[PDB]
Order: sequence, then structure tokens, then C-alpha cells
Amino acid sequence: SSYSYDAPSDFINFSSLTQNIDSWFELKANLEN
Amino acid sequence: RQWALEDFEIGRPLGKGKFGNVYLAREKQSKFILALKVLFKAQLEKAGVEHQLRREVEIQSHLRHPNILRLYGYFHDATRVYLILEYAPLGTVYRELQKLSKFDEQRTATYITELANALSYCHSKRVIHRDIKPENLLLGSAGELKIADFGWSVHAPSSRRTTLAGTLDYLPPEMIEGRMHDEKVDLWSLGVLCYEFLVGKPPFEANTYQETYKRISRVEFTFPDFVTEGARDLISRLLKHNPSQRPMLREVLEHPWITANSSKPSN
Ligand SMILES: Nc1ncnc2c1ncn2[C@@H]1O[C@H](COP(=O)(O)OP(=O)(O)O)[C@@H](O)[C@H]1O
Ligand SMILES: [Cl-]
Ligand SMILES: [Mg+2]
Ligand SMILES: [Mg+2]
Repeated sequence: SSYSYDAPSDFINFSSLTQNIDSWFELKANLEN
Repeated sequence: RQWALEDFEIGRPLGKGKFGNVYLAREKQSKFILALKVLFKAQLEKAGVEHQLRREVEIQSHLRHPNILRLYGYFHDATRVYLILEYAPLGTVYRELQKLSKFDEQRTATYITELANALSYCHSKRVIHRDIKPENLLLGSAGELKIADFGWSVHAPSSRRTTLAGTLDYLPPEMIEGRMHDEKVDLWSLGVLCYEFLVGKPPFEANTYQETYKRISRVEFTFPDFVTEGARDLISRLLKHNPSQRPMLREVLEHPWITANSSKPSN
């Protein structure tokens, strides 16, 4: 669907605060063949 | 729980874009300074580049590198699309180049090193930026270079691409000549960029785009006399007409001219 992306869309508390999140790319390559 | 426009105070425009403006932003609760990229849905759907915005948002949000601008999140409101980007306090390299007319070899090599590191990370994830240019390069609070605007980027672990993507003066020959392209387009644009850092002007610049297309396709350009032999060597290697003859980013980072003028090491 339009404008519904696989990406962060939740409220972040910038007062409070990895390298793995890169694995999303590998994951996507396999999923989509 | 979700992002809302009410969560941000909107400040001055940071820059103008093809489908909307990027504004200086303040998260009302934490008073955290951000950049808010606003895109009108009407313009995007009219030009038919919505799929590319998906790519920009998804790819950039999952990238993690000191020399790559962060995209913290996104949201929309049936009229506009809002991207929540990391704030870059010292603005564009484009503005810096305009301010300084031209960079010396120390500054140029430093910027190339930071950029090649970030690109090397991108290509390891099979990501192609396809829009490297001074306007899309930002500076951090300590003057570190960060790639921004993944609005032409694509995740291509499988396919070679056919999309005419990028900006006129930086377009690779394969795109101009209606050929297919891969990640080697980033190294061509890296060569175009290194030239503009030292000379202050793109090497194929012309009054018309037809002439620019001609010069790019021929790789027709010259150096001003002051460009050093090491700089000439690096640029000439990056600006090969044959994409497969262009070096690797690891080879650029280990280039004698780079390692002798850079103020920052490799990855
Ligand atoms: N995070 C940021 N910090 C500071 N300035 C920015 C930031 N993002 C964008 N800008 C400025 O706003 C302009 C926005 O351009 P860009 O985001 O590339 O738009 P488009 O994707 O439509 O080309 C940039 O050229 C830059 O000058
Ligand atoms: Cl042509
Ligand atoms: Mg841009
Ligand atoms: Mg864009």
C-alpha cells in the first residue's frame, strides 16, 4: 500500500538514547530472491 | 504512540527540494534538534516517484554509519510526507565550496576518504546511492562529512539497473548512452566530485545538457595546470568510460595521493 513503508514510524524519546540493523538488507535480498 | 506534526516546532527552511522543503525542527518534549523533510503527495504521485520515496525511507533508515546521515523515522497526513532526519549543523559541502571557491588537497582528500568509507559500507550492503553531489553531502558538528538524500538510491543485490537516476553534471556515461548500470556509478560520481572539489567546477559543465551529454559520453575534459599528478591520476581512474575499469573503493582509500593528504584514516 502507498506510504506504508518498512521503516520506523513510532514516537522516539530523544532524552533516553546497533550495527545489526544492517541485516535488514541481507534479509530483504533472501526474502525477495 | 505514532509520530505527529504536533510533536515538532518548525523553524527556518534548511533547503529547497524537488517536491518540498527541508525545515529545521524541534521535538517539543525533549527539545531535540532535527531536520524535517516535507514532501507533497500531489507532486510525488504526479511525477510518479512514490516508489522511489519508499526506497529512500526504507534504505536510509536501516543504514548505520558515522559518515551517513541518519533517518530516525517518518509519517504522513494524506497531504504531505514527513521525514525525520538527523540535523547537520554546518550545512552542505556545496555551500562550503561556494564559500571557499575551491578546496585544497588536504580538505579534498579528507572528504573523499570519509565519503569512500561511507560508500564502501553502502556497497557492502549492495546499496547504490546514484546521486552523489555537493548538495547531498552534509557536515556534522565537528565538520565530518555525511551522505544524505537517498532519494535516488536502490537496493540491488540481484539486478543491474536501467533507471536514469541522478543529476546532470554527475551522470555516468552508461546512463547517458542508454545502457544498464550498477554500483560503479557511485565511483564515477566520486571522480566528478573530486574534480569539483579541486577545480570548483564540474569537468563536463556546459550551457546545454546536450553538450554535457556529449562530453560525459566522450569523457571529454581537461585539468587546470595546478592539479597535482596524484590528483590527476585518481580522477582519471575514477572517470573511466568502461565502468568495470573503474577502481574499487578499497583501492581509492589506499591511493597514495589520498593517504598523503587525508586527515582521517580508512574504515
Ligand atoms: N539533515 C540536514 N541538516 C541540514 N541541512 C539539510 C539536511 N537535510 C537537507 N538539508 C538541506 O536541505 C536541502 C534538501 O535537499 P534534499 O533533502 O536532497 O531534497 P531532495 O531529496 O528533494 O533533493 C539540502 O540540499 C540541504 O541543503
Ligand atoms: Cl549524447
Ligand atoms: Mg537533493
Ligand atoms: Mg531526493
